[PDB]
Amino acid sequence: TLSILVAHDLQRVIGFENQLPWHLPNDLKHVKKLSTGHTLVMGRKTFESIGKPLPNRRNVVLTSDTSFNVEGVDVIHSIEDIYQLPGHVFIFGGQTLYEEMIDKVDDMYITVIEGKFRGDTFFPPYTFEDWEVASSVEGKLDEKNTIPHTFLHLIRK
Ligand SMILES: NC(=O)C1=CN([C@@H]2O[C@H](COP(=O)(O)OP(=O)(O)OC[C@H]3O[C@@H](n4cnc5c(N)ncnc54)[C@H](OP(=O)(O)O)[C@@H]3O)[C@@H](O)[C@H]2O)C=CC1
Ligand SMILES: COc1cc(-c2cc(C)cc(C)c2)cc([C@@H](C)C#Cc2c(C)nc(N)nc2N)c1
Repeated sequence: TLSILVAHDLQRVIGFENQLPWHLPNDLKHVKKLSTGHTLVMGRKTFESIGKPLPNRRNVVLTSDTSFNVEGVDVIHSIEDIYQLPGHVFIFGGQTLYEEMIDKVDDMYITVIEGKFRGDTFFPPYTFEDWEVASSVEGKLDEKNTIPHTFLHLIRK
């Protein structure tokens, strides 16, 4: 299975200057629960904003750099190598990868942040006329999670 895993706001912002615009601990639990024991595929810039691989799952980084080597990170060099990865594979970022993958994915796991942030990175446009709502669950507000957010699981028509 090939899925997108993404958090984006009301205008589809996903990033500002190598950072997530928002601080949402609930969405990071959701990412852990969802992708533990599986594979995360990310572009080189996404990997570098994080800085280390996330424990307890395959970290796959797409890049053209033949020197690129990091402990605990497998490297791929074309979009086509993604389809050769065994298991449940989550496209984890960033903008350019989503742009390349959005038409090919089975499945989308979207956290909609009900806010409007300044950003420089965006998730590509999409219509619900292409996606069925498998589930929509409101995240719970908090001292720690202070921004409204909804977990969507969309599957392609
Ligand atoms: N929520 C998120 O996922 C977050 C993402 N971002 C940001 O996304 C921003 C914009 O960069 P963006 O390009 O969208 O991010 P990516 O993470 O997708 O990194 C882009 C790089 O991925 C590699 N890549 C993508 N497609 C291919 C391909 N088909 N073949 C070979 N290599 C490929 C290239 O790496 P290379 O040049 O090494 O070959 C490319 O330059 C960055 O500033 C990053 O910080 C910021 C915060 C959060
Ligand atoms: C700038 O710093 C970053 C840190 C992390 C990160 C670091 C640790 C230690 C754990 C976790 C779970 C995430 C991830 C990202 C980027 C790659 C992301 C993301 C993303 C999110 C947060 N939510 C959903 N739903 N999908 C997504 N693709 C950027």
